[PDB]
Amino acid sequence: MKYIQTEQQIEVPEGVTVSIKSRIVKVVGPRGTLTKNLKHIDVTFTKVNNQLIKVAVHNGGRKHVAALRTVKSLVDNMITGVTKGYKYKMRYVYAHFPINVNIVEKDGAKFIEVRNFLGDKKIRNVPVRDGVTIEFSTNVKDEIVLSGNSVEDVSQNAADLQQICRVRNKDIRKFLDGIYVSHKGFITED
RNA sequence: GGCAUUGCCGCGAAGCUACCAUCCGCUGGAUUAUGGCUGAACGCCUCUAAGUCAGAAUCCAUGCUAGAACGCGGUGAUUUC
Ligand SMILES: [Mg+2]
Ligand SMILES: [Mg+2]
Ligand SMILES: [Mg+2]
Ligand SMILES: [Mg+2]
Ligand SMILES: [Mg+2]
Ligand SMILES: [Mg+2]
Ligand SMILES: [Mg+2]
Ligand SMILES: [Mg+2]
Ligand SMILES: [Mg+2]
Ligand SMILES: [Mg+2]
Repeated sequence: MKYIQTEQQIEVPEGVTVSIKSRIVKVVGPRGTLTKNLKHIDVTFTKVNNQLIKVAVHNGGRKHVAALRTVKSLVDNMITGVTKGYKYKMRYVYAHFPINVNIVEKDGAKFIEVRNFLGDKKIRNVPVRDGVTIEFSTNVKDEIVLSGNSVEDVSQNAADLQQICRVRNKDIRKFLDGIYVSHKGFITED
C-alpha cells in the first residue's frame, strides 16, 4: 500500500552500547559483544536518547515493512543475548539404548559426540559453534545445556544436535528417540 | 633334401591375446526434495517474507583424456673466411 513511514522501537538498557554504522550493528554489553550485518534490509536507524533507537522504513511495501519488525527483533535479540545471555536446554529421549553424549576434542575443534543412538556403532559428531558453551546438567537427568551470547548460534547448535539424532527407516511416532529442545531461556534471568 | 597350393601329427619360444589371465578405477564444494534455526507479516504462530543450517546416485570442481593445427609462456642455439 506503500506506507509513508513505519517505525519500530529498539530499547537499549544500561551498560549496553549499540553502535550502528551503515547497517552494521555492534552491541556491547556486560556479557561480551555481538555484531550483525543488516545490509540486506534497507532501513534507517536513528538514536533518540541513548536508551532508545528508532528503526524506520520510508515508502515501504508490505514485504518491506514486514522486515522492519524482524530487524527490531534481531537487534533486541542481540541486546538480550549480551545482557541476559541465551540458554537452550535439551533432553535425551530414548526407549532402550541409552544415548551417550560427550564433548570431544578433535584437532582443536570441540565436537559433541553421540554414541549408542539406537544402538548405532556410528559416532554422531556435532561441532560446537564459537560462543556456544556446552555443559551437562548435574541433578537433571540426561540434559545438555547450550549457552552463549548469540540466539542464532545457540539455537542452531541445539538444532544441529537434534537433527543429527533423526531416526531412519522407522515409524518416528513410536521411535521417539533423539535429543530435543525442552527449554529456551536466558542465563541470568529471574 | 624336393613336392603334397602351410602335407599331416606332437611339443613349441617370441609376439598378439582372454572376466579364459592379472592389476587398477580419486575426494572436495554447491544444491534439489526434505527436515530445521532465527523471525516478522498477522503483538500469537510460522523453515521464509529478509537472513540462515543440514542435505540426493544430482551439479560444479579435484582427478582423468585431447590441447585452440589463427590461444599463451619460459628457455637453448642461432649460419662469412
Ligand atoms: Mg518398516
Ligand atoms: Mg596339383
Ligand atoms: Mg614339406
Ligand atoms: Mg574387464
Ligand atoms: Mg520461531
Ligand atoms: Mg527450503
Ligand atoms: Mg529466504
Ligand atoms: Mg549449506
Ligand atoms: Mg579435492
Ligand atoms: Mg597448440
